[PDB]
Amino acid sequence: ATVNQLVRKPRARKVAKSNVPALEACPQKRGVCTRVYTTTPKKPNSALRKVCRVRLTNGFEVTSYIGGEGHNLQEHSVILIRGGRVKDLPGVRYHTVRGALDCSGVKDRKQARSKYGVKRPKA
Amino acid sequence: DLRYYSVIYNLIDEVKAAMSGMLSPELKQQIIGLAEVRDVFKSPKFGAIAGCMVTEGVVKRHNPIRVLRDNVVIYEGELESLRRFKDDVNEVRNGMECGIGVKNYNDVRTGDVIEVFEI
Amino acid sequence: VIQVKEIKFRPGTDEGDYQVKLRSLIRFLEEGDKAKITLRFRGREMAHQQIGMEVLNRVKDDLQELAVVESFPTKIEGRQMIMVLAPKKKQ
Amino acid sequence: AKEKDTIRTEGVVTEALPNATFRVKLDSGPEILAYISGKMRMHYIRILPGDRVVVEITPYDPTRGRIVYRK
RNA sequence: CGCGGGGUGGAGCAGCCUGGUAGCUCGUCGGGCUCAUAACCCGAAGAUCGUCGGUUCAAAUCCGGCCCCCGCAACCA
RNA sequence: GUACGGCCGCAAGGUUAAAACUCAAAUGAAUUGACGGGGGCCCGCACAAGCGGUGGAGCAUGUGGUUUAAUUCGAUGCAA
RNA sequence: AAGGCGGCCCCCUGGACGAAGACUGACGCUCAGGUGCGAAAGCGUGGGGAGCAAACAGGAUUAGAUACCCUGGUAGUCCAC
Repeated sequence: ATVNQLVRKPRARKVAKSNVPALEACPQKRGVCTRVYTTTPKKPNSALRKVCRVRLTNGFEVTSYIGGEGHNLQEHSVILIRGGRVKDLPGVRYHTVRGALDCSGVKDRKQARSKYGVKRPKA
Repeated sequence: DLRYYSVIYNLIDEVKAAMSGMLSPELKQQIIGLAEVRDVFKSPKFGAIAGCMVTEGVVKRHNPIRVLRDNVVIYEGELESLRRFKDDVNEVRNGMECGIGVKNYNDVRTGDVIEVFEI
Repeated sequence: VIQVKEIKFRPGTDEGDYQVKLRSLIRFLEEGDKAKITLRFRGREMAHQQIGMEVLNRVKDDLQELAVVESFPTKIEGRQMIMVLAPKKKQ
Repeated sequence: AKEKDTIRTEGVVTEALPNATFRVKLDSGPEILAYISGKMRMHYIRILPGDRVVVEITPYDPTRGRIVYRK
């Protein structure tokens, strides 16, 4: 409180701790698929959510979501990951970029295609 | 492993070599020793001790055995305890009095022969 | 004479909880009572294949020193199974 | 859309894990973590540690399955 | 032919040298307590006291046989 | 108030004091209920005071269970 | 000052408050670091030991009862450093 006190010990803003450290301030990172599996989510939800463990080009190894309905990914699949947690999946803090590198687009999508790596259908 | 090859022939041979090694086939083993048991004794731990006399080869501890009567195999297993007298030696040669017992073997009858074989 | 006292071994009574009251059950036997184990399954007329005869059997097998059991019963009556345990009988 | 690679194979409740969770051993081959289906939980239907049950398994993760048929 | 301790109710005991309807525990089946269950509480069922001869007023307990279980014992490579 | 480092202690331990990870909460006071074998005050055949019962018996009846080709469906703590 | 301090008597000693006036003349307030004090339990050595009582033993309760209740009871609770 005292002026004297601040003069001895200045106000010191807290440094923000990141939510996607594996990215190391990069917009995406590349990595190899270590395990490709499903996992169940947290109260109150229930499903078999597709996730993968991925060793990134910078050594970090993280779990990443594989959004969309259907995917053709396996071990040694080289994928691109981006920031973005999965809320009912604790530990999951990244998303896989559908339709980049070895990851295919979602099949048969018509709405929100660009978020699922899907070309515009000839029509 | 980093290996570079000038010719494709030296490569096509070694990849095959890598593959051949990968295989793990055991098509049959060589008996280490063959022994006949006589005059069964009773033990609290294993339930039975079958007195034996080795006719051929050397009997060993951890090597698997095949118990057969009248040419057909009554029971199979791996030795747990090889003990002669109070010595409990791990190895017994042929034509030397020997002793044997194993778990999960209920009935000891004379005239049958136990075949031990290394793998 | 020999009395009937009792112990129970419910499911979720493992080593922790269990052999503490295997100590209690020694005590019963070692008074010179016939210590009756009662299982009390979360279960039925065949509750288990697990609940009972891990416990019971290992209670025998650990206590086997001092006590033995009359029978390894494995006929449940109701949702609960008595294994009867006694002093180890002098022949 | 909803793909159709789901299955309905059966099995028997093995373990009585926490929060409507079970070891359910598939008559088929092994057992999976099996969680209680929403429906089923909404209609209660307690589930003892030793019942024949139906499971919904996503090939995506055979390791897991949902209990559909109550008993 | 070879020692120990026991035989009572479904299981395990007490009642023994202190010989007059065999009672005390766990189980069994009910009842009570609870919204309900576990637990607990009130209760009833449940016996040639191994089997016989002796011995006695009446012997569970009294003796000895037949017999059975356990005990260590005996098979302890 | 943990780890690492330092100082302290015979020891038990004390003192100074982080980060990763994880969640969208955690928290304070007050409000309306509900609940109490936390408390106070107060009511009802709630207890206490009484009279007669049920629990035993035989039969009537409903249910469970068991059985059956079928023993039709429903009602299930007080409130089946 | 806080921790905490209770039979009676003496000895040594700290602080607080009141009355009156004299003296000193801002000698004051606060205080990181430093120093000292600091219930109970606990520790070391030697004493002491009635009552109480961790631990521990026994009796009960209970489905269990390493508890609550009972019969005992060691450290400790007491003194010096």
